[PDB]
Amino acid sequence: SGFRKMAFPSGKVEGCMVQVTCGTTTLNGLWLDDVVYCPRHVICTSEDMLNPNYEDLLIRKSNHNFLVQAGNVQLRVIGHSMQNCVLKLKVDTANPKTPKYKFVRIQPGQTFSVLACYNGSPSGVYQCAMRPNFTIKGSFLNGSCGSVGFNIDYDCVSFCYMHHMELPTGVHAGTDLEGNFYGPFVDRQTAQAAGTDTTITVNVLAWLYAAVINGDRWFLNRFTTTLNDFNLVAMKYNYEPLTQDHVDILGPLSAQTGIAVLDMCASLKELLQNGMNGRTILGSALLEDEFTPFDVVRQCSGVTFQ
Amino acid sequence: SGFRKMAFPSGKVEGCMVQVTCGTTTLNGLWLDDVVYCPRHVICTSEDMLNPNYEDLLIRKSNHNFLVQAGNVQLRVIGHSMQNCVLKLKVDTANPKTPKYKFVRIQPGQTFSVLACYNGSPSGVYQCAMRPNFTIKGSFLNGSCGSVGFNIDYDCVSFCYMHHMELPTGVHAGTDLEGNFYGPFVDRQTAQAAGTDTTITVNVLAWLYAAVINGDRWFLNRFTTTLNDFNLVAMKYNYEPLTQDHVDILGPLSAQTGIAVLDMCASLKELLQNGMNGRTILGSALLEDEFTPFDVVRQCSGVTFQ
Ligand SMILES: *[C@](O)(C(=O)NC1CC1)[C@H](CCC)NC(=O)[C@@H]1[C@H]2CCC[C@H]2CN1C(=O)[C@@H](NC(=O)[C@@H](NC(=O)c1cnccn1)C1CCCCC1)C(C)(C)C
Ligand SMILES: *[C@](O)(C(=O)NC1CC1)[C@H](CCC)NC(=O)[C@@H]1[C@H]2CCC[C@H]2CN1C(=O)[C@@H](NC(=O)[C@@H](NC(=O)c1cnccn1)C1CCCCC1)C(C)(C)C
Repeated sequence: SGFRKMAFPSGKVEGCMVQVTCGTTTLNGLWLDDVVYCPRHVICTSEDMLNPNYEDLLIRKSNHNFLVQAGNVQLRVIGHSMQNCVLKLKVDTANPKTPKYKFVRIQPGQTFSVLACYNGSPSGVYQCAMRPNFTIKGSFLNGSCGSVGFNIDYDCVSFCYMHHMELPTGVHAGTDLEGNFYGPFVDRQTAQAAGTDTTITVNVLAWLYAAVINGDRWFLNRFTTTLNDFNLVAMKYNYEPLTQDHVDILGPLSAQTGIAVLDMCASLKELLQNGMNGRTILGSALLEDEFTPFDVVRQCSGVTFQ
Repeated sequence: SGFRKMAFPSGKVEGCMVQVTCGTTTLNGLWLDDVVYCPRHVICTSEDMLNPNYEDLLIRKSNHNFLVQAGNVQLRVIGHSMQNCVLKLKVDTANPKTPKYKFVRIQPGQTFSVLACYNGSPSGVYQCAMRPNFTIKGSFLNGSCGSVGFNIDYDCVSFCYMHHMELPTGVHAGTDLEGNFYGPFVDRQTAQAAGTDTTITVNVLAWLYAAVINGDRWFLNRFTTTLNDFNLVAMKYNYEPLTQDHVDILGPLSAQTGIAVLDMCASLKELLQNGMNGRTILGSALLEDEFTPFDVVRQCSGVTFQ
């Protein structure tokens, strides 16, 4: 028993991190097969950042403007192309440590592990959620660009995030691995607002089920509610509205605990309107929204990976 | 910027996990050089657990009673000895993936990463603290015994914890890698109480410094206090007393922020006596005590590892 913010084991990813330098800018790249992926603003000087023309800037670069290092091994760049906001550097050595991988674009509310890196070396791993406004509340310093987020399905690594920038609010934005930003952001140094952030309701419910599985049950009540009536109270408190798809995805946790999804919603309704009144749930005095239903199943049933 | 519960990258440890079976009991082992380490109660049947005589039980076991698997490779046990509460199985193949490692015994309040495993395969990684009463608030299911906790210093892995058991309160107990339990516990199925748990004061202060570094500063005040006066208020709230050694260890964070340790104590004093009053610190409505001063420096300065 117990419940922790658990990351995926990071071994398969650690062997793919490289250091990429262009000019005076050093950041991290992702090295899979004979391609190194990295944020395209590696080619920019500080003065280009206000209004970059990346096509023109890339045309002025030659293959030997890029230094790519895998620890001690110096990779040689054979080609370079741009896909949306990511740069693809073709290299002369394929990565022997290339895992079975795919590139996926996640949806708001889903979670992933971040391997934070500096100079191509790993600093740490942590779990986060893609917020509804397409930012992430990460932990990143100067030099972390090109660090990646990922999930693991048995022996497959799904890459879903590459880090590009920090907003003045302290939150973080980046792209998928085809180079498309999550959210409305562009890689220029201009003021760009993120939407209103909302609380991920299906995840709060998942975490309440985790609490029941762990014996923390004081908040359960006799009442019941309809999906529409719940959503009316939720939207007042800046919670995402719950859909029938969400109810279905919570099915497995409902089955294991014997508590109907709409009964759990009736408990959440009371928590929102009355507060927690000095009690805690799973050691927290706030409602937690960064575990998916699948996270809870995985951690409460001990799924493993190759 | 940002602040997360960050674990160490787990790659170097993943390649050391094996599956150990004896009788109908399968759990995890740690495979370093030609030795596999595992909890000695692998040799017990359910009926032995009430009052085991481990010396006599081990004498009745032969080398071929132990099945050790590294994925597909079947290791052959050449010898077996007991060191306190850990079993050492000598094997015929040395581990090529053996990192540079040492065995250390940590002190209460220090933190480490846990690689939770089932059947020799990794499930997840998370950060925790050794509590003052020598338990840990982990996340472990049946089958997790033999999972290990560790820190990383550049290229060295320091192993500090092997998981053995769960207490009825939902918290966890285990040994160092020389087989000695943390805390007063013995590996028998009898009622055994853990001491009173207290809050790790030096870690709360470290986390308040992390909050200042991240711009969360509302709780700072003009007041000041002496170490003795602080400790009088702390002990009333079940906080560990703060020592001069703790003040020294906070030195680096004091230097970087320009806030004297005793001034931060004066802020903590007010938080304890007046509460937080609906505000949060680093997104928490509780005072967090599972980051050491070194954790904060590492995460706020981006230390990396080989
Ligand atoms: C990353 O490339 C890295 O690790 N580089 C290694 C050190 C050399 C680096 C991470 C720094 C924390 N990322 C960046 O440098 C990005 C690139 C991509 C987009 C433009 C530049 C700058 N940058 C940032 O992350 C900056 N953030 C901003 O500039 C915000 N700007 C404003 O909020 C703003 C801008 N102008 C006027 C008023 N306000 C972002 C920019 C993009 C849209 C959201 C807001 C810094 C300041 C470096 C964090
Ligand atoms: C671990 O060996 C494993 O993963 N084995 C693979 C599945 C086959 C296993 C982890 C189970 C969650 N650990 C144990 O089985 C240990 C061993 C070591 C000590 C004795 C047995 C049982 N055990 C436990 O973790 C149990 N916990 C207890 O028995 C507590 N007992 C009581 O609180 C108690 C006992 N008698 C009367 C009244 N109360 C512990 C025992 C040790 C001291 C602290 C309290 C279970 C029930 C399996 C969690």
